[PDB]
Amino acid sequence: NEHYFGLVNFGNTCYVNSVLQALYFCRPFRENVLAYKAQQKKKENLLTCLADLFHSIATQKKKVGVIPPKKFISRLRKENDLFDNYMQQDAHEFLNYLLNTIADILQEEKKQELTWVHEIFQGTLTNETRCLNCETVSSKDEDFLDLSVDVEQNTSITHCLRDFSNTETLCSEQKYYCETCCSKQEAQKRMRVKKLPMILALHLKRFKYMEQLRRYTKLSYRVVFPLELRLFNTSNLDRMYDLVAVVVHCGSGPNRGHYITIVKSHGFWLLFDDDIVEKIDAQAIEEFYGLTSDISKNSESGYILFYQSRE
Amino acid sequence: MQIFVKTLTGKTITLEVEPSDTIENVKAKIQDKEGIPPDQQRLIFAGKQLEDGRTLSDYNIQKESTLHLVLRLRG
Ligand SMILES: [Zn+2]
Repeated sequence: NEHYFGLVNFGNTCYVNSVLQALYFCRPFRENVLAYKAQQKKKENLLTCLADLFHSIATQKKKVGVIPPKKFISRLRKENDLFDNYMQQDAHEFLNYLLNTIADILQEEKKQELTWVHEIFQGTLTNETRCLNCETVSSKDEDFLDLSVDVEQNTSITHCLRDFSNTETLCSEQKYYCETCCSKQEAQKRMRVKKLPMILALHLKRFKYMEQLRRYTKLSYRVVFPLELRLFNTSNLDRMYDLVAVVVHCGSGPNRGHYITIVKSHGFWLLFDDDIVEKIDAQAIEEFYGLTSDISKNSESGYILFYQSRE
Repeated sequence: MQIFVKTLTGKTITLEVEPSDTIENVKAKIQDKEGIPPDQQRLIFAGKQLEDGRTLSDYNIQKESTLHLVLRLRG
């Protein structure tokens, strides 16, 4: 009963398309979106347009084709001055904008607590800062819809995610203002995952700022993404996740490029490049890890990873 | 009050700020430490990208909050 349809590009809109495809293949998200369509009112907003689009995909007569998200793109440009243009944009900025926009619509409707957007994507970190002078530990919980992880050459996302939560020692210019010591002190700072989300969206920080050159470059490093991940909670002790989609940035630099998405569907992989959909072998996904050598060249690099919890 | 920014390499920096600081003001302070122009900076906190024209107290950003600094790959 599945339907594989590309999306028309309406003027540098691949950044939107690629995210829409990833989200379509996040099952709990697609299901909540379709349930929204099933009950929805006549008032148009970004969520009703997204729901109409998902419904259109889900109900095509044929199993393969192309859909124009014309109404969704018009509405996107109307609502968000940031995207009200025909320029190339960042997929992650678009992802977070879209999710929070939907969430705000859902919250407003509850008021005539958590929305289903948060049920799906929200986790919680516990930041602990420990003054090394008095040993006082201060804990602060902070939610997220995705984690932006830093990268390095020839590593795995498992390592990137672990480094995110590793203990950092703060010295010299980064000393911590301790309220017991009433002064800046050396400290240890650690961000642990208190609660893992149903879908874990990981954003790779594939960029580096060169102070002297006054610009930044894209990091086209090899960063391996496994098909499954076991993740742990601080206080279920752990959760297994499976990779369901990768938004991929194609380009040698950060100012221009194109976006495509690879998704898992019924045990095989599909590549969605705007209007084109192709089957790809499990092995060809390795191309999206990034470049081994000649790393300032054109790369097709994984940028946003979507991991779906098994339960 | 002192907040934290998790920078592009994962290194954490401190910023001295007030609740009435705008997001623009915060970006200028990051620029003073990291050299990145404000118009290239995106800051994420509590699952939301912070908007220019708003203040730290609009987002209920208190002491010890960690902002997440990211840039862009345009496509
Ligand atoms: Zn202390």
